[PDB]
Amino acid sequence: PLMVKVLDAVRGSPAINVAVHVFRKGLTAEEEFVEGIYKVEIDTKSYWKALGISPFHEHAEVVFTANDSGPRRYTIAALLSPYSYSTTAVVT
Amino acid sequence: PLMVKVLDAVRGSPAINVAVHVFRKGLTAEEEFVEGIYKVEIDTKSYWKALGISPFHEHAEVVFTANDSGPRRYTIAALLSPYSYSTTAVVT
Amino acid sequence: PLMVKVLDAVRGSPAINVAVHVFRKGLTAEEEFVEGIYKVEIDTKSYWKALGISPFHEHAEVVFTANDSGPRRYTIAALLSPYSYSTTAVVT
Amino acid sequence: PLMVKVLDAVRGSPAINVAVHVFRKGLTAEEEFVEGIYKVEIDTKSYWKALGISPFHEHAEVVFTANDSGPRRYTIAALLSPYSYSTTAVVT
Amino acid sequence: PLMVKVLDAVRGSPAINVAVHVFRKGLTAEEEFVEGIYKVEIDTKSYWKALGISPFHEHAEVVFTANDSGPRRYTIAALLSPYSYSTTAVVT
Repeated sequence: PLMVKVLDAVRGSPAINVAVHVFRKGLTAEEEFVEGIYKVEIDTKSYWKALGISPFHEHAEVVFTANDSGPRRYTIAALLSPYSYSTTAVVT
Repeated sequence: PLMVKVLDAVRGSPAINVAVHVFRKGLTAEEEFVEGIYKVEIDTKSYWKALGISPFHEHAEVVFTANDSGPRRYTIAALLSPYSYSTTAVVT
Repeated sequence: PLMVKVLDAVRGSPAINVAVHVFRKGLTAEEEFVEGIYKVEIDTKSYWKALGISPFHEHAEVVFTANDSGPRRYTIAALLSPYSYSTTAVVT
Repeated sequence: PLMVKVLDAVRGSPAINVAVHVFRKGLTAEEEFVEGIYKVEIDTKSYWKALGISPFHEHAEVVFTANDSGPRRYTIAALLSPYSYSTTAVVT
Repeated sequence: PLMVKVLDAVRGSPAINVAVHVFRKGLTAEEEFVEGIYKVEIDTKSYWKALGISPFHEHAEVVFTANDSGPRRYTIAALLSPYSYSTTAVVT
């Protein structure tokens, strides 16, 4: 007998993030996984990935240049952070 | 007997994010997975992915230039953060 | 006997996001998955993907230029964050 | 016997988002999946995808230029965030 | 015996979004899927997709230019966020 109890009795206004998982039992291959339940990606860059089988096989001339240079601003308050009876403010 | 209880009794106005999962039992291949239940992607860039089988096989001349340079502004409050009896404000 | 209970008894005005999943048992191939139950994509860019079998096979001359440079502004409050008895405001 | 109960008894005006799933048992191929139950896509750009079998096979001259540079403004309050007994305002 | 109960007893004016799914058992091919139950697409752009079998096979000269640069403004309140006993306002 497998028995799981999470947050059986709750009272008084909480702020919660819950994730419960119960289990009982070519270039890239993956099998029966769980990925990115709570994931935050910001300013993620990928350039070349899995081009293919035998690319640029013979006599290839490649010039690769990656320029990542710009005025960018990211302002975040309370990222993945639950709060209660509090105050959050962003002033510019 | 498999028995799961989540948040059996609740009272008093909570703010919740719930995710419950129960289980019982070529270039890219994937099998019977679970992905991105709570996912936030911001400013995500991908340039070249899985072009194909045998690209640019012979005598290929490629000039690759990636410029990512611009005035961009992102302002976020309470990202994936539930709140209760609180105050959230963004002032510019 | 498989038995799942989520939020059996609730009272007092909560704000909830619920996701319950129960289970019992060429370039890209995928099988019997679950994807993007709660997904937020903002400013997502993809340029070249899965062009095909044998592209640019012989004597290909390619000039690739990617310019991503512009005045853009994103303002968001309470992204994927349920709230109760609170205050949310965006002032510009 | 498979038995699932979600939100058995509810009282007092909640604000909820519910998603319940129960299960019992060439370039791109997909099989018996579930995708994008709650998905929000904003400013999503795709340029080249699945052009076909053997494109630009011989003696192809391609000039590719992507300019994404313009004054754009996105203002959102309470994205995928249910609220109750609260206040939401966007003032410009 | 498969038995599913969602929101058995409800009282007191809630605001809900419900999605219940129960199951028991060439370039692109798809099979017996479920897609986009609650999907919001804003400012989505696609340029070239599935052109066909063997396009631009021989001696093709292509100039591709994509300009996305204009004054555009999007203002949204309560996107996919049910509310109750609250106040929502957009003032410009």
